[PDB]
Amino acid sequence: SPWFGMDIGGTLVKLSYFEPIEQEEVESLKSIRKYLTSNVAYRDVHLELKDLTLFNLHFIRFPTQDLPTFIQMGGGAYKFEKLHKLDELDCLVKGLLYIDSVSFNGQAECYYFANCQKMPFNLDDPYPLLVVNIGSGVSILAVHSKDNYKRVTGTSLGGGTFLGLCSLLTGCESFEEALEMASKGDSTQADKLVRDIYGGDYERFGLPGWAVASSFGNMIYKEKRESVSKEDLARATLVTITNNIGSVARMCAVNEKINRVVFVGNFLRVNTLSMKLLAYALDYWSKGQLKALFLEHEGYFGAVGALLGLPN
Amino acid sequence: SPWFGMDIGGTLVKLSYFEPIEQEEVESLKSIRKYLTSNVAYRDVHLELKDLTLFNLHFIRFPTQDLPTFIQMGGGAYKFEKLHKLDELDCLVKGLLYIDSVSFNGQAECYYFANCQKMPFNLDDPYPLLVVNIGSGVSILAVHSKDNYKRVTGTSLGGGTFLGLCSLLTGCESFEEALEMASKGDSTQADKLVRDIYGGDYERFGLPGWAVASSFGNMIYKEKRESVSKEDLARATLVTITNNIGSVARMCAVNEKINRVVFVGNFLRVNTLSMKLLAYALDYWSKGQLKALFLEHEGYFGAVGALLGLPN
Repeated sequence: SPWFGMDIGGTLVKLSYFEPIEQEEVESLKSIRKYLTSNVAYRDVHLELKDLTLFNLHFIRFPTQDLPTFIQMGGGAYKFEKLHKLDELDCLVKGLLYIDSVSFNGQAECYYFANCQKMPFNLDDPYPLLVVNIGSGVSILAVHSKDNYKRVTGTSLGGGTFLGLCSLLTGCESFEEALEMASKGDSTQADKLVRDIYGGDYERFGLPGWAVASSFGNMIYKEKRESVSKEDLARATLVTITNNIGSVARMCAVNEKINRVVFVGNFLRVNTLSMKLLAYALDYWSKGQLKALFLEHEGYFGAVGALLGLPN
Repeated sequence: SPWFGMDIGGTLVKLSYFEPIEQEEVESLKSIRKYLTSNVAYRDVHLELKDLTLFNLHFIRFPTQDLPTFIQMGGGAYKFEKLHKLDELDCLVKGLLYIDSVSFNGQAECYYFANCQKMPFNLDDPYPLLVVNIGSGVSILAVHSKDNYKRVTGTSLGGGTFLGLCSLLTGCESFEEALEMASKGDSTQADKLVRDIYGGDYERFGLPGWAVASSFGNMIYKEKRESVSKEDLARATLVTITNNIGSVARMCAVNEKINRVVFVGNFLRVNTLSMKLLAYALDYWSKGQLKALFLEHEGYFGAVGALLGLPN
């Protein structure tokens, strides 16, 4: 009766719970969940939604290893049996539409960066819609209605491609390590810009000097290979990923004739930096004809999408 | 009067010469060019073209440093002044059309891989045409006629991106080192395949298990990080590049409604392996609706494109 749905990845579980407005039972349940969370201590409450009717919504994440403890209290779930599975993407969609239709407590679930500061975007009649899911790789979904959507393409250069490389480039233990490393790096030391070839704008084919002519182009020169810092390659690594994703997304929006491109995925959660670089990139490839949109509950959509398949 | 046009890059010069059918002067010129080439000794003659009227064509390459010696006998030319420049791409186009219109001594200048072995392709009415130029980066040209064409997009992941990385991944001194390294590597040790997530085909969104889910996806696991050989990453590096290029090219062919996609660039010269991986990739993204085409004089087109701007 306490309604909920879990997003089970290979390292983490994302979960949404509906707190109805018995009382003692939920409380004691809440008390020992407080135990475990304060164990972990050695923004999830920011995204709580109140006074919403559903025929509160709380949002939490915790290691998959912590999950079996709750019994006494996607890709990951098949190996945790050690329930009925549901397609992450189907749950991503159903979940996404719901929250965006219900708003964020009278504020907007969808937003973008104006240029840069963040600003909202009414997305209440969202069809059609281009959803770019960035996990280890990227899958692009063209959504036409609540009951129709399909994966029209993808790229193998996603999150697993960035951390995968930076770990090889930097010895970085974790993702946020690479992020904050990237956050301090400068890509131009690694990549070759347009002006690195022509001295300036390639005006003939409408190319500015500041565009990236070659990812890691300057790393063919041992001179500059010794001269590049860990953080730059961390930075250099992420730039390429984002720029390529923006390019594919833009080409997709053109072919599928969709003007709204929202980015999601477990990859977008820890830092807004990932988000901004996509925003700059989609801006460049669509030449401003496309804005990038993002969601505040990015990461729990699968979780809630699982919540609404509940059988009664 | 001995007509010729040079392609001057930052490391090499590509040059085409028209041997008309005086005789002593060309001979002695030829003799001391034989000197220098036999100095270097410490397929260019295969591409010679004979009995062609032009209102023989010989094809040669040599280090830019060797060039000034000939006086007594693109990007690179501006720094060699130490003539009138001409846009490499304009010369690429003019050069390409010419040779493909004139055939290859009664054999085909254009070919593709049948599936894999190589087989020819009549390309005598080539408009429209998608030319994918892979240098340090990739520029895609949509050609509509001999006098009309424009760069419709590009990607920053080209040759400079591959050697750039492998050098950082492998300590490889040169390109052919990385190539033959790649030639011995296996990418699956680095990248995460579809089946690495679902155990098999993702049949729901029509995804086979053997597709690459994440470039270097398996390199987030230190286990597999120690377990990957230099050659695989060399291999792993090239796969991603080719697959991304095929994807962009395919999306471009769709939007520009061109069915013929030919690949060129200094990057395609040393090995057919680069070529085959593009052929497999364009095959996958267009689902066989597109074949990849290649040229036998790939690399001298700029050179000859410069030959036909000669003023008289």
